[PDB]
Amino acid sequence: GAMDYSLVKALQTAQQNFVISDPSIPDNPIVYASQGFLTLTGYALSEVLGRNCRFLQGPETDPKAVEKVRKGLERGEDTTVVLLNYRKDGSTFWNQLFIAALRDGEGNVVNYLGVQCKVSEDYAKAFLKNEENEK
Ligand SMILES: Cc1cc2c(cc1C)N(C[C@H](O)[C@H](O)[C@H](O)COP(=O)(O)O)C1=NC(=O)NC(=O)[C@@H]1C2
Ligand SMILES: [Cl-]
Ligand SMILES: [Mg+2]
Repeated sequence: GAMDYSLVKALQTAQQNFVISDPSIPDNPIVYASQGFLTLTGYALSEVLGRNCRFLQGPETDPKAVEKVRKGLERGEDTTVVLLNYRKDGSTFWNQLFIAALRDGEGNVVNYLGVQCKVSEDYAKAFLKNEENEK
């Protein structure tokens, strides 16, 4: 299960926000979310489970950031982005996402792990300016 991964245990001991998805199920839904993620977003665990995490996006989310995530998942790459997300009540926050594939012995992706850090507007600006300059 989700909490059997050693890196998940490690993340828990530091009270990180994270989610685990299951890409063997159509549309790669969330199958575990940590307490910090639930508090940050305003959803109960049961409500999150079964949703693709794109449910945190909304009209002011930059589709270019979302496309970077999509392509990373498609190309088998680790990906790090900052993008605007939305809580259950519609309020917004900047979310720094760190996503990686969890693989079996043969390279098959068996789950994805995504860590989330709420970041300040100032930090998001500077991150995104750096990303842009570095393109
Ligand atoms: C393990 C994992 C963790 C996250 C996420 C995905 C995975 C697989 N995503 C990214 C979305 O679920 C999704 O991959 C992106 O929106 C790109 O796919 P698209 O919507 O098909 O373009 C998230 N998008 C978000 O906007 N907010 C988040 O908190 C999650 C973290
Ligand atoms: Cl996805
Ligand atoms: Mg559910």
